[PDB]
Amino acid sequence: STGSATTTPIDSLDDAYITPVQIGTPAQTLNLDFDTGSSDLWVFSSETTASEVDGQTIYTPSKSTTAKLLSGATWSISYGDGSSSSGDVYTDTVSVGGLTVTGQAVESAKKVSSSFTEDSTIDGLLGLAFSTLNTVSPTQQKTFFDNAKASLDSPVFTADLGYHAPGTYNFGFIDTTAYTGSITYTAVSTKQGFWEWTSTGYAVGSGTFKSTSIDGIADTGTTLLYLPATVVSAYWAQVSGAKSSSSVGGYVFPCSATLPSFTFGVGSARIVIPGDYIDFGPISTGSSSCFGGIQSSAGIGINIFGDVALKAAFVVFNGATTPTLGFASK
Repeated sequence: STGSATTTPIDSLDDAYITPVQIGTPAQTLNLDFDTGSSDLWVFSSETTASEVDGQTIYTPSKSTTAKLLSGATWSISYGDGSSSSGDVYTDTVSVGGLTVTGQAVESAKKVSSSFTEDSTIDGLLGLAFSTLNTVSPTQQKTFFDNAKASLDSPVFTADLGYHAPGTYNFGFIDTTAYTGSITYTAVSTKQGFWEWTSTGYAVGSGTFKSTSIDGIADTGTTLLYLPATVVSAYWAQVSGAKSSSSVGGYVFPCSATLPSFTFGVGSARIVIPGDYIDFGPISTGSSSCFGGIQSSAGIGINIFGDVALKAAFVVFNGATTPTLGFASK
């Protein structure tokens, strides 16, 4: 089998991407944030504290003839941005772009933190990291991809995120029309539960390529590109007036600037992020200070190839017995 679904930016900045997902019988369609940096499929629901729902579409298990309470199971997750959610668990039928999994753990939120409430466009998350990170207790549950894998034509999914435009998540096949050149594959460590790999270096604008190993994660659920402070300083030093602002929380730059590109290495191959992809707009409405799309990972503990980087590439998440990642230009 295969599946194919369009993923759409939630706003004019590509702050995140939502993909429609069918849950239950009859189908309830919710718009979920596909997150290769986590491993829980959780949704706003009829059980979510009413004051914490503000415009999201909710899953109502009582209206699904295929929903079953997973007795005794609870979940609770905290994300790198400080947000969190928790609740109980049902199993139900879940379909993405025509690909159906029966018995998928659907984690129903009883509580969500303020940032989820305040974002009316995201109805939940669909985790696509390794199932070892799933938070369901006392019986850990498998991701949608893990449950579907055996049925897929090939044990892969691909992320093709757009810049200020829709893109595509495919399951089970690699669309050879969706990229240019060849796909370069690179090793993955699953030891932290992530799609963790090692970039071979970087360049800023038309500058020379610096060969240096940068370990990080391919994370569709993180907006920006988070890299070591040395790399980030080298980038922003090429933008007149750019500076790191502790009050704003990262590098800002004059909105009048033209940003240089940023290249990252995948083995001997190179992915070029155009400068425009690094512009996240005014820090506050009407400001002439703009927020940068490349930020330091120094306070995180891991480098993160978020949407800023991934949207410049066609990315293969290869879930073969030994997982690997593939990147192609497009």
